[PDB]
Parts: sequence; C-alpha cells; structure tokens
Amino acid sequence: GTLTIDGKNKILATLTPTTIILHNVDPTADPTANKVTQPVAIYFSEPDNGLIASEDTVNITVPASATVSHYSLWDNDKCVATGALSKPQFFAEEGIYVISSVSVDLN
Amino acid sequence: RVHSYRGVLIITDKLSVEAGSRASLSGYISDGGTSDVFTICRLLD
Repeated sequence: GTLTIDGKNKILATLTPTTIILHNVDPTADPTANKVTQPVAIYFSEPDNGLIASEDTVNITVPASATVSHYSLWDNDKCVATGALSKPQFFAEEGIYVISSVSVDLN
Repeated sequence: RVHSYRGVLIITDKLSVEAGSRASLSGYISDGGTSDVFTICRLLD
C-alpha cells in the first residue's frame, strides 16, 4: 500500500503555496495566531520525484524587538504547512531573516 | 580617529517539509454474496 511516483507527481501539482508568514509560537494551533511578520511571496517549481523546491531566495523583514521561532505556509488563504525554525532568534532591532530554499516531500 | 557603525542582523535557514503516505485493501474469495430474498427453489425445463 503506497502511492507510485506518478501518483505523487500528479498530487504535488495541486499544492500551490504563494506566501510565507513567521510566528513566535508553533502555528500547529489556530494558524493565524501569534503572527509576527507580514506575508512574503514565495514560488515553487514543478514536482519531480515527488518533491518540489523553492525557485529563489526570499527575504523577510522581522519587525524591531520581535522574536521568531516558527513558520507556516499559506495559499485561498488556507495554511497548508507548518514547522519550527532552526533556532529561535531575538531581533533586538529590525533585521532580515533569509530562507535560502524550502522543499516539500511525499517520501 | 576611531569609529564604529551598525548593520542589520541577517540570518538564514533551510525549512523544508515532508508528508509520507500509506495504502490499504481488504477482501476475500466470495461465496453466495448477500440477497434479500432467500428461499427454497425448484427449476423446471
């Protein structure tokens, strides 16, 4: 009982997230709570081998004195993914948080 | 002179996600099936 590679490739083409938002608490609860930054556009490529990767880097402006510990992907708003950042960061002043690249997998 | 300046603190990360999958299926070799009507029968030619 498992999806074939063709099934995964067909499946991933429907997930089309286009914005990313950061949080200081895990958005596994109500996803719109504890929002810390404005949404930033993000693009993804075609699914190959059941995996999609971000096309380019994304720069997110962290408001001064804010903290970021988690993130979530949004579409037409529905949050499709959530996760925790590699390290909780305390932006004592305004700064830039860089997402080099993020991928979604079915394996 | 001795001078100092300030810059914006920049950080980078690698967030990625994955899901996984499963499949299931159940059955058996059939016999008789199920019928609402079930009575003794006689079959002439």
